[PDB]
Amino acid sequence: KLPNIVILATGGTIAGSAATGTQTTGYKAGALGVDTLINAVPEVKKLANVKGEQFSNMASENMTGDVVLKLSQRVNELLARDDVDGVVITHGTDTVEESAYFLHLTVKSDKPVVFVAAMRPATAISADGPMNLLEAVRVAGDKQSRGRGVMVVINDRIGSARYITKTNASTLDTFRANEEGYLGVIIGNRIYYQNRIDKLHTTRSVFDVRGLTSLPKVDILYGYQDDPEYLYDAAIQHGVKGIVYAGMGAGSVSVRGIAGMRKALEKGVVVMRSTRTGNGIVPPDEELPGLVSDSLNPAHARILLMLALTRTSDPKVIQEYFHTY
Amino acid sequence: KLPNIVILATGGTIAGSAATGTQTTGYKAGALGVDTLINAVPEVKKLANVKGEQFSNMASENMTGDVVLKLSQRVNELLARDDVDGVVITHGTDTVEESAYFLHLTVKSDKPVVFVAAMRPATAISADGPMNLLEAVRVAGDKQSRGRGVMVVINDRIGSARYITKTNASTLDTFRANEEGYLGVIIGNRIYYQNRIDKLHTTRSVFDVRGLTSLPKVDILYGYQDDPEYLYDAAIQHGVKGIVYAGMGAGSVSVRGIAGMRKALEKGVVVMRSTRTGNGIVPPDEELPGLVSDSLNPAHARILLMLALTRTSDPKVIQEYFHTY
Amino acid sequence: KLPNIVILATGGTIAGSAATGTQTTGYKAGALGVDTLINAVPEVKKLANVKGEQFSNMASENMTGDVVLKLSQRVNELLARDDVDGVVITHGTDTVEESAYFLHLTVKSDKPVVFVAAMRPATAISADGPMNLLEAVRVAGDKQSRGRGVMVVINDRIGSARYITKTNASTLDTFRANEEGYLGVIIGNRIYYQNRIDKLHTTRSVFDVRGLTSLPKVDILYGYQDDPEYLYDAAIQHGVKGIVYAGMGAGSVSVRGIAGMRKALEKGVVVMRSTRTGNGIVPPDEELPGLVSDSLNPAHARILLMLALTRTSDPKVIQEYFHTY
Amino acid sequence: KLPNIVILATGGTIAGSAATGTQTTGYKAGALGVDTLINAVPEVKKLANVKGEQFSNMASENMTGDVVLKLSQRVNELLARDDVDGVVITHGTDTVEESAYFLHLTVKSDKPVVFVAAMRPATAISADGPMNLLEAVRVAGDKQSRGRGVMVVINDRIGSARYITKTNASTLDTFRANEEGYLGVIIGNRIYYQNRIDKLHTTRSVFDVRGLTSLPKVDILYGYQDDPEYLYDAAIQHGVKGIVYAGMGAGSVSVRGIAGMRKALEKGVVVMRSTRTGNGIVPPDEELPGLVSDSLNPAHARILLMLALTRTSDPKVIQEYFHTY
Repeated sequence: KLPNIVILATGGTIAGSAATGTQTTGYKAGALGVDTLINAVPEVKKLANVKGEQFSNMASENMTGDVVLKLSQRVNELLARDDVDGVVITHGTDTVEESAYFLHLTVKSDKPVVFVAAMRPATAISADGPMNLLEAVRVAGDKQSRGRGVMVVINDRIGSARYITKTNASTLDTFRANEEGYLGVIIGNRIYYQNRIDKLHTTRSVFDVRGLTSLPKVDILYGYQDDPEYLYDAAIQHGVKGIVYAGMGAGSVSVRGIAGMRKALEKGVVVMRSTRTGNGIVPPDEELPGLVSDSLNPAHARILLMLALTRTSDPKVIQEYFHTY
Repeated sequence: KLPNIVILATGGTIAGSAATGTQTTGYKAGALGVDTLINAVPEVKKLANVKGEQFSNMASENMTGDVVLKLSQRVNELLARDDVDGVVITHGTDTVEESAYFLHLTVKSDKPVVFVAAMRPATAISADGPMNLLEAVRVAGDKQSRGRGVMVVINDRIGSARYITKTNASTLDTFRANEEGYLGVIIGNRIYYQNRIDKLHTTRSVFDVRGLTSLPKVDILYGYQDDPEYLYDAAIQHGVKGIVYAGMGAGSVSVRGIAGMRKALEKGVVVMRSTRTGNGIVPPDEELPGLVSDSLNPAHARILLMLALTRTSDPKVIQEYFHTY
Repeated sequence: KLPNIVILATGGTIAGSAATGTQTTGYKAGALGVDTLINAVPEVKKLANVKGEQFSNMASENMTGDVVLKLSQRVNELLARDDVDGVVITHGTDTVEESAYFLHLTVKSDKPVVFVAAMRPATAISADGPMNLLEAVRVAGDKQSRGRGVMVVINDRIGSARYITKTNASTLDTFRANEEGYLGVIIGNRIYYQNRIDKLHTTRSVFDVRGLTSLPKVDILYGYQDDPEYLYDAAIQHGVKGIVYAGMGAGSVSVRGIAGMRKALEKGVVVMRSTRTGNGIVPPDEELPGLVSDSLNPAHARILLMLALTRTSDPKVIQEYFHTY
Repeated sequence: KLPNIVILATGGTIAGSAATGTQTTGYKAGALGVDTLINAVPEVKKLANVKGEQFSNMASENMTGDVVLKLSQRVNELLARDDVDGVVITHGTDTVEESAYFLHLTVKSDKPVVFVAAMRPATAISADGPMNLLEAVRVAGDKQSRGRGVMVVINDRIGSARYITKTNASTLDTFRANEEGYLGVIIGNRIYYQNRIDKLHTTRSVFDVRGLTSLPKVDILYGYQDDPEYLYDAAIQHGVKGIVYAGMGAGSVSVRGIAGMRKALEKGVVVMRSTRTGNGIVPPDEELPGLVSDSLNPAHARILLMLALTRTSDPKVIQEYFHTY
C-alpha cells in the first residue's frame, strides 16, 4: 500500500506568486496554501497518501528560532504516530539550511524528514516547485531513506542538512555541498543513494527540544579589512550568549577582532570562530581565542551553538559537539 | 632583453614559517623578507630583471584601508617609470581579494600588476609559494598580460581581481570564480589566456587615490535568522558612511533588518544589499530599501562602496558603478 | 521597435514529448514543431518579432556533419539579410556543443546566433524548455550580444560555444565550463555579461563553408588501460583523414597507442592528442607523436580538426589553429 | 606503538624526474625508487613503521590488467599478515582511478589501502608528492580509516575509488567527484571524515582474484556526431567479451551505433552504455540496446564489467552489479 506522508507548509517561494509568468523576482512568497500546491501536482497522490497541514506562510528570511523550535516539536509529534511514515516540509530557500539543520539535530526519529523549496515562484514559466515537490514526496516515502538524517531535496539532488547550503543568490542549481557532495540524486523516478554522512544526527543526537520555550541568543559577526571592534561591544552589551565569527580565511582575526573577542570572553560569552569563505575546515589554533567550527559554515555554526548552550557552556564539551555533529 | 619587474612584498603566508616542515597551521605569517623569497627561487632571475622592495610584513587579516591606499599610490609611482614593466605583489591570502580589487580600480596603467600568495608556509613540505612566485613573475613579464586589469596568480591559475575570491578556508585550490572562470592558466611554462573581463578597470576607471589620505567608513553586517536590529544602530552611531549587507539569498531582509536599514537611510547612511551565499546576482527590487550589489560579494562590495563615496553619495550614480565595475 | 529574430528548429528534447508529465526519460525527441514551441511561450512575441523555420526534427545524437554544414550555410544566408537581427537555434543537448562550435567557426557575422536546448521533454512537469527559449530570444535580440561568438543559452546561463560542454548525463544544470566560466547570466530579465572569450571566431575566422558539400572524415579513439592497437588499424583502413585521441591525463599514450599512432602517421593521417579527463590543457611534448589540442575537448577538437583539413594538412598550421580558435 | 605500513611502489609521476626544477611536463615517470621517495620525507617515519617494496616502476598509461591483477593479489597477501596494518600504493595519476577501483572490488580486508599520486615530478619546484605521501601514510595508519573501501589521497583530499576521477589534464587539484564529494579531508595533520559510500566493496564484494591469471577483454568506444559503425565490427572481430560505450548525453546512440551494438549482441558481446559527459546517471531505457552504467564513468565501468564477466554473462545479474558496486 501507499505510505502516509504529511506535507507541512511554512511558506516560501515554492508557494509564492507574481502578476506575470515571466516575473521571477520581486514576487510575493508564502502566498499560496498547501492544498493549492498539492492540487498543482496531482501525480503526487499516486506516490503516497498525502495530507497537507499549513504550519505557517512566510518568506523564509523572516523565519525565527521560536517558530523553528515549534516546527521541530510539531514534527516530533507527527513522527511518533503509527499512521505517519514520513514528512515533507515546504520552506523558503533563503534560510532552509538553518531550519533543516536545526531539525537534523532535534528530530528523534529514523523516519524521513524532507525539506523542499523552489527558486522560482509557482506562477513562473518553468517553475521548479512542482517537480521538486514530487521528488520530495518520492524520497519521503521510500524506505531506503530512513536513518539518513534530515534532507533537502531540490533540482534532482538530495542533500544532507549538515552540508548543503545555498551557494548562489539566484540560480536553480544554487544548492550544493562542494566538498561533501550529495547523499543521492533522483533521475527518471528512481532514487540513487551514494553517501551516508559520517556525523551524529537525529536519533543519536543529545539535543532535545521537548520542554524548551526559548533559545540562547547567538549573533554572527563578519571578518574583513578594518573590521570594527565596537560591534563586539554592542553584541555583549545586548546579552548574547554566543558569537559566531564569519572570519577571513581559516577563522583569522585582526587585532581589533581579537580585542573584541577577549572582551566577550571575560564577559562569559562563548566565541565560535568560523569562516566567511564558504567551504572548508577551520582548524584548531591555541594562539587564537575562541573555539573552531570544523566544517560548519556561519549559518549552521550558529544553529549548533544555540543548541549546545541549551546543554552546557563548557568550552571543551562544545568543541566536541562541533567535531561530531 | 629581460623585462624589469619589481616585487613588492607586504607579508603573508607566502613569507611565513613554522618550526617544522609538517606544520601548515599555526605558523607565523610575514616572517621572511622579500630577498629570502627571491633567493629561494633563483630561476626567477632568468625570466626577468627583478628588484625586491619590502613594503610591509604582516598577516593579511591586519591589512587596512590606510595601508592599501598607500600601496595603491606606491604602485602608481613605480608603473609611471620607464624602467619598470610590471609589478608582482606578494600578499596574504585572507584579504588578497580586497587589496587586489582596490588596486584593480585605482591603478592607472596598462602594465601588469600581479598579486601572488600561498596557502602553505615557506617552510612547509610541498610549499606552494615558490612555484606561485615563479608563475607570477612570468605573467607579469609577458606582454600578452597588458590591459587585463589586476590579476591574482596562484595554483597555476590566473584570476581577475573582480571575480576571484578565497572559497575554502584552507585548501591549495581555494581561489576560484565559480560563475566567471579564470582569465587564464599557466601550464608547462606557457600562458593560456581564455577570457577578458567585460567590466571597467584600471585606466578606464574614474577612481583616483592620488591625493586621498583616508577612506570613508564602511561596515559589513550579516543576514541570518533572528538577525538583530541593534547592530545597525551601533554602526550608525559610530559614523559609518555606508553599510554592506551580506544578506540571505538574493539580498533578502528580515523585518528587523528592514527597520535597521530604514533607520540608517534617514541618517544619511548608504545601504548596499549583497549576498552571504557566495556567488550570484543580487537583482534590483523596488519593494526593498538600499542599492543592490550586482555580482559583487560582501568583501568586494565594501571596497567599491568606499571608493564610490570618495566621489559621490548619489544613489543613482553608485548603483551605476556597481553594474559597470 | 522590436528586433527581428528567426527561430530555426532542428529537433531535440526541447521539442520532445512523453505520455505523462512525470516521464523525463525514454521520451521521443524532435516530436513537436517550432510553432507549437512558439505558442507555448507567447510572451516571446513581446521581446521580438519572431518567425519560426523548421530546419529538421531529430534527436541530436543523429545530427551529422552534412546536416550541420547545411545548417551553417542556412544561417549565413539569413544573417546576410537586413530584416534579420539574430537567430535562435533549437537543438538537442547531446551534441549541441559540436554543432554550436562548428557554427562558431563558420558563421561570418557579428549578429547573435544563440543555441537553446532543454534537459526535460516539453510535456514534463517543470519543463525547462519554455524559460530557456524565452531567455534565448532575449539574448538574441539584445544589441550587447553582438560580436561575442556563438552562444548556448540554458538554465539562466550564457556559455561560449568554444568552452561550454555537457558535463552531466542528465541534470538541468549540466552545461558548464569549469575553468572558463560563463560569458554571462540572465537573472530577472536583465542580461549580465561578464567575459569575452580571448579566441578567434565568426567574422575573424579563416574557415569558410560556402562551397563545401562534404567534410573530411575524423574519428575519436579512447585511451585507457589495455587500450587496443587494432582500433587504429581499423580507422586507417577506413580512410579517416584525422584521429582525435581522447587520452589518459594530458594526452598520454600507451606503447600500444604509440604503435597505432606512428602507423597512422606513416599513412598520412593527422593525429590530434586530446584528453578524456574533461577539462584542462594538453601541453606540447616532443617526446610523443601527434599534435596537442590545447584546451579543446575530444568533441570540440574533432570539429576544429575537420575544418582545418578543409584548408591544409600542414601540421605546423593546424597546431596554430588549435592554439588560437 | 606505531602502526606497520607497507609502501608498494608502482612508478608514476610521484617518482618521476626532469633535468630542471622548473620542468613540470615532458619528464620521465617511474624513474626513482621507493626508498628515494621514503628518504625524501623522513617525517613519515614518525607516523608509522614503514617498509618500501618496489612492485614496478612505470608511467601509469602503461599499466595493464595483468599487472593490476597481480598487484591486487600481492596486496591481499600483505593484508592477511598480522604485522601489516595498512598499505600505501604509489601510482601514476593517469590511470589511478582504474587500478584503485579494481582493488576496491577485489581486496578482501577492512585494513586501509591508500593510493597516492602526484601531478608534479619529484624534482619540481613545489612538488606535491612529498606532502601527498605524508598524508597517505597518516590516513593508512589511522584506525578511523578501516572499512571505508579503497581510497585515493592527494591535494589534502581523501576520495573513494568508486567516485574519484581525474577531471583535469594537468592541475594539482585535478581529482574530484563533483556529485559525490570526498570521503574526508586532511587539514593541519588531523583527518576529517565526512562521508561513507553507500556501495558494496572490499570485504562485501563477490569478486575474487585469487585463482585468476587473465581477465576478459573489454574495450571502450566513443559516441559523437558521425560516429562510425565499423569500430564495433572491429572490436567484435577481435574477440572482445564486452564493450563500454562512452555515449553522448545519457548513453544515447546514433543509428550507426545502434547497428553496431545489435551486431555485437547477436555475437554474444555484452554492451554497457555509459556516458562521455563526465558525471551523472545513465538511466535504464528499454527502447535502447545494452545495459546502463548507473553513475560509473567509462574507465570505472570497464573495470567492473571485466570483473563481472569473471562470474557471469547474465545481463540481469550484471545490471545488478552496476547498481550496487
